[PDB]
Amino acid sequence: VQQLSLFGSIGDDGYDLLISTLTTISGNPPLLYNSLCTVWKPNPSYDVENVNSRNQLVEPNRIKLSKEVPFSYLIDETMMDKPLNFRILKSFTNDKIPLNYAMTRNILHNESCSPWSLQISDIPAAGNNRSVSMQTIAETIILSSAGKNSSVSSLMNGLGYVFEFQYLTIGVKFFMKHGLILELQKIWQIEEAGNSQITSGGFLLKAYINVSRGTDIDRINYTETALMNLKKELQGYIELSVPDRQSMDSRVA
Amino acid sequence: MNAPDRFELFLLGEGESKLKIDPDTKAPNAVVITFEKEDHTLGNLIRAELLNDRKVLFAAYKVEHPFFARFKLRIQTTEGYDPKDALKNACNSIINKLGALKTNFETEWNLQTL
Amino acid sequence: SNTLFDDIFQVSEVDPGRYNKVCRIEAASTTQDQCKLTLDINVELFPVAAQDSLTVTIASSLTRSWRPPQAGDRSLADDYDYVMYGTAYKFEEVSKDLIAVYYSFGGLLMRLEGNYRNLNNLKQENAYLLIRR
Amino acid sequence: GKSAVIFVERATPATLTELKDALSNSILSVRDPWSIDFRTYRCSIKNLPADVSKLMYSITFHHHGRQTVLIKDNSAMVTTAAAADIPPALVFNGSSTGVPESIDTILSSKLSNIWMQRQLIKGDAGETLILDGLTVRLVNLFSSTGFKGLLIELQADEAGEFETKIAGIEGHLAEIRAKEYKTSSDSLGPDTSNEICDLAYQYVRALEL
Amino acid sequence: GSTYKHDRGIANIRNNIESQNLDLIPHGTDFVHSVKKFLRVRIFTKIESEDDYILSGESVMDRDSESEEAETKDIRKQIQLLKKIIFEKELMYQIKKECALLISYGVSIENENKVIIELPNEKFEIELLSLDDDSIVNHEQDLPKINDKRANLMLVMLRLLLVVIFKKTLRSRISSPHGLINLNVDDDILIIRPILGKVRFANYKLLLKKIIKDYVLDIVPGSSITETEVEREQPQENKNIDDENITKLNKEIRAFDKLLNIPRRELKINLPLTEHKSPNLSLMLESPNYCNALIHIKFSAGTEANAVSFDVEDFLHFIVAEYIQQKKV
Amino acid sequence: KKGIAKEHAKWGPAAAIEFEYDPWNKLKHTDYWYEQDSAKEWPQSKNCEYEDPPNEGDPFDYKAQADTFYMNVESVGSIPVDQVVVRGIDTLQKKVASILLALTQM
Amino acid sequence: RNGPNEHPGAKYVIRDSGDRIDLRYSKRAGDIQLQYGWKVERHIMDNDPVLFNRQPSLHKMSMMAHRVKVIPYSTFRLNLSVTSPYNADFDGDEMNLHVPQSEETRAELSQLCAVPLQIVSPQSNKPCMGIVQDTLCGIRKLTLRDTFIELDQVLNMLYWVPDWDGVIPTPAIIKPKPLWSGKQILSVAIPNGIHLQRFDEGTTLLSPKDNGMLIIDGQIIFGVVEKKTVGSSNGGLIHVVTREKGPQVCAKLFGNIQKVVNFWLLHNGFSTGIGDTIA
Ligand SMILES: [Mg+2]
Repeated sequence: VQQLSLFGSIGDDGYDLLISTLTTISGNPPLLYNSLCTVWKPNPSYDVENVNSRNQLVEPNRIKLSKEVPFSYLIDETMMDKPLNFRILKSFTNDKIPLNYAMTRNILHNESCSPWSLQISDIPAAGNNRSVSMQTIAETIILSSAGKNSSVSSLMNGLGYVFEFQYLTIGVKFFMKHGLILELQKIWQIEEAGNSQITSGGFLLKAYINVSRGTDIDRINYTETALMNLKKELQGYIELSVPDRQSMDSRVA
Repeated sequence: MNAPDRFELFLLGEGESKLKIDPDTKAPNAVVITFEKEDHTLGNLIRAELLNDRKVLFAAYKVEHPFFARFKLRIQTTEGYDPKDALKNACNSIINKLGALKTNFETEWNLQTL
Repeated sequence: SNTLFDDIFQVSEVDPGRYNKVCRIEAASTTQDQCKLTLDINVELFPVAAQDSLTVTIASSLTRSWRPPQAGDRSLADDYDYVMYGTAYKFEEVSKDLIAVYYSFGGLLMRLEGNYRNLNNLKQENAYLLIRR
Repeated sequence: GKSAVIFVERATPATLTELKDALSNSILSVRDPWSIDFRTYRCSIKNLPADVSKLMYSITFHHHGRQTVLIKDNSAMVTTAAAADIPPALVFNGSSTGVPESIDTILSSKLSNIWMQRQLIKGDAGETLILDGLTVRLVNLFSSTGFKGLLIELQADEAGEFETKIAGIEGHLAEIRAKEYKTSSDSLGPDTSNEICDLAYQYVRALEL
Repeated sequence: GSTYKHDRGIANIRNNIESQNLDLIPHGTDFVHSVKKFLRVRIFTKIESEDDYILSGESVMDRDSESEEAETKDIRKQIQLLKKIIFEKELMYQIKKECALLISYGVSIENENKVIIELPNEKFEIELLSLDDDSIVNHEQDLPKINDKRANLMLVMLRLLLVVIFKKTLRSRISSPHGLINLNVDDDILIIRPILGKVRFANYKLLLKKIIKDYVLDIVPGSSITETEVEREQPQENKNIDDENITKLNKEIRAFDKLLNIPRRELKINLPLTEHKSPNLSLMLESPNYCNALIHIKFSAGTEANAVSFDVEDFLHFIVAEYIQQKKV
Repeated sequence: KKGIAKEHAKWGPAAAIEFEYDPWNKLKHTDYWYEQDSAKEWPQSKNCEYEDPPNEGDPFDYKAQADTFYMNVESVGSIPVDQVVVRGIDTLQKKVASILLALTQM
Repeated sequence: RNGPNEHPGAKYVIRDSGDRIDLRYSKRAGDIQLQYGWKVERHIMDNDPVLFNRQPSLHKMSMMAHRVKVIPYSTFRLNLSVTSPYNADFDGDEMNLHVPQSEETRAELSQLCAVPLQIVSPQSNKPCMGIVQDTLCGIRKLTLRDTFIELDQVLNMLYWVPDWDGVIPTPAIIKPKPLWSGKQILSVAIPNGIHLQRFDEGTTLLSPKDNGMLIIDGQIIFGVVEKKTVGSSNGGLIHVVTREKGPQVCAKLFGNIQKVVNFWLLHNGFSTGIGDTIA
């Protein structure tokens, strides 16, 4: 899959406004969502060349397991209660939900496992000046597991990977025109020695479109336009820009 | 150096069927079977047997170039008769003829004391 | 669809000048004095010696591709011993009411000299040559 | 749901039909064709000694969904390449792009450094024979090296006496002169919360020699 | 939210009389409208005790008043006019229901008018010409009638039923990428409006009545036999805690479900049984779009088991006759 | 390793294979090059004894076809002489079967 | 993706930026994503126009444009009838190949100096390529009155012609035994509309010695085909064909005449011995 995207940010200050605005531009409400991502690297004990049985220069990369956490495993207070995601995010700022996230990695709270989104991405498309961030993603869905060691952690080890780092993200997304999505988000590093919000101070803004093609230059070029239109329409309110490629490279590093 | 591997003569290529049956445009009820990793050994044998079939109107084979082990066989039959069936029968007749040939040689050999 | 010429000739000479399997035959009609014939024949297939009486027929039929057997059940338009198929290539006006027609049966040449068959012979690819006795 | 897999090692293209008819009486209906891709990944890891294992098997079924089971050292992982088969919630909150591909595609193209595809057996235009309390599938297995053998898949609703159903079919095999064949219902040990995975899995037992 | 498609909106400007004129970008301006068509309805029954084929109607009437206020200089009165505008947009929805008729064999005459009507007791229910719906000009007297009371129930249903459509449209939209645009493929989505109400009334009911006379063909044994929402209970549950993918999504799904009873309205089906070394049988009436299937079952439970199940009304009569023989008698 | 002569002539189990038919040129399959007499000039085959001489006072048999082949199969050692013939018959049979089977899969 | 080692592959990628990507070493030789306007320096492939030349080069015909045909083995293979213009033989001769780099340059080759265009030359206002050696030798042999072909071989000889109508010509002899003549089955290579007449010493309309030539509607009536007919002759079958049908049609005829003739002679055989010097 091809993910064309634009990024930016707002302090928690700007959120309230941005929201009211984004709802009008898109005509849909923001919808509350979250997801945990667990990153894995090749087992540093094993060691392998960078070539195939089909002499191909192939680089080691990280794997990313992603999925939803039902909010019941995430939220601090019922008193706050409510359905509203933005006023709720202030509640979440600076610091962690229950987490300790290890628990879920190996079941608990005699067990099989969930579905995951197993992904691996390449550095965004080399480009002298790109109007948009264009990134390739290889994905498969894991449906459930079976066998002796059926915990997701066992599975990853069986395949020769090792857990590297992880993070939770909670936000609202806007469903929009021609597959355009806008996520207003917050990210939290999850370690065993406690959790900290990566996005502390505000929200990561991501406007994107996943395209099935890649090899339909036309739909690719259409997609560029879509993103451009957005950045443009909001220009003078918020700049959507292309992130540094180097900063989106999940390789060995 | 520019020499192809010797097994290329008999060992089928990656995704390459023994037979490729294409229909002849220029003539009604006519077809063209391309035989990969095959030579005269089989071509001339089949062609000659199809000639024995009365319901077969046209039959010929050609090895378009010697660097490649493949041959095109063109079969034309009377209306109603299928050329694939014609080829099927000639193939069968050949086997049955060879079967008797073996049986007859075996019997005759066993009679010899040398 | 029908016959174009019929007569019985008598061979005067047979010639295989260097040719091992073919012969130029010289004949004249037993009926009409005006009528003569020159013809190349596959003598390895149907042998011919001089003074042989031979029925020589033309006919425009009995187009598209050629079929080999089934001729067992099919009507073999040959009540004759040797048959050829060729093309008419020249119409020589050899004086008076006299005409001469040239036929090539794939290289095997033929020259028929006479008069009457004005209302018969034509410049056609279609022309069979039938011979009996 | 119970299951068993039978592989006729010594066979030809025709062996299928022989058994097809030896059962021509014991039929109810015949449903639409099925398919199966069976891959062998040799691991690329030398750092791990001969003391622990290697090799992973990858079984793609065309059982309505483009689903693939991976098996290494008696542990089985279930994936899908079909966009429709994605858990809805994964798609909504952005975990999934909704663009899966085959786990094998990923293996051979992205992790090809760790895993090399050693063998690729396919079973095309399989036949689905339906009895009472026993669905029987049949297909001819082809490698990139020619015919490999004949394959029988036995799936049954009836947890009741599957033992007899298996024995009966092995009988029909003696009749058609089917000698030197290999059979598996697993080895008493694995546990099923999703039985299909295990059944699909056994294939490996039948195709390891 | 959700898409009729053609000519849908509103446009608004102020006159020198300090009143607001409501433009429509077509539906041509007339301060709080010019001429308005409400949707309207009307149900006829032709009985005569089966006498002279005399038909009368009765129509559930929606008239807030003919007198109009929407005062100049008052957008509050204009807010009321905006609500009127909403009703006018709603009638456009009944035009979609008109189209959704086109999929049925019950009245659409000349391509110039379509009349809603159904066979039994010959009756007719509601109307609005392929030209339009409810256009205002009549004398006003009050008398009611039994048909009239029922008819007001129709309108709200038919109206309601396409709020459903107006809703399951938005389900898909909110839920998945592409959007919903272009309306009712297979006239599966379309058909719901006015299609399933017609079906519902007519079919399951008349057929159930007819099945009951056939069950009077099994009226012979002392017997007993009972009907439930049991088929209805087994599928299509109402207002369930389960939800769907999401919290936001779950809510709307739930909203669909309870209203969904009405839209789903196939016949429930029924059964009958005996004890004393005990036998048992059972039948389900299925409407598939006003066409009626009756699929039955039957087991005679005893020391050694015997059973049969079968899934046309001619054969059903016959099956009942065969059942009398294999029953007690 | 197991192999065939197509890959390398080392896997050739047969030495020269002698092959002749029609020792009297009855079929007219060759036009004998000569100086005075083709009969005197060209040596008579061994197999002439196993066929009837044509007898000059007879017309050319065009209908005549080629059947009856005088052959000699020489083995190198790998396989016994008989099995060069048998396995040869069998290989060609298997080779034809593959075509029948190919059509079957198609 | 195929790369520098596989046969239909490529060596370099030239970006707009000007810098050359070496597919042999670039770490990005796999994940190389092309952009309109870039240049892919790809291998020479079947049907590319190329300049072929045999030195000295005292002729415009010593440098002609040919269609590529990638083949195995280390030699440049050429059609035998194109031997004469180059003045080549296969006693150890080497030849030069030049590859155009522009769409313009390619057009120049294909449109001005391609082999079929060069058939009739202005040097002597006649064909500079004709039928040679095996095909010339076999062509006489095939076209004698004596020469008759049985059905079996006729079918192979016919199928061998790549543009054959699918029409089995009526045998010159229909019973006893259907038989075709050389003249007949060679005429299948001769295209329709082709008219030729030649009288050699003693030619009559009855051509007793099978003298001269008579081809009517691209069908031989009489005479034996040889150097005067099918060679690089002024009155030639080739001269008429190029002029009447086109250079592309005539070029096809060369291949056709040879595919039939060579096939026939492969099965007829031809030798030469001391006995041939003996008187
Ligand atoms: Mg030289």
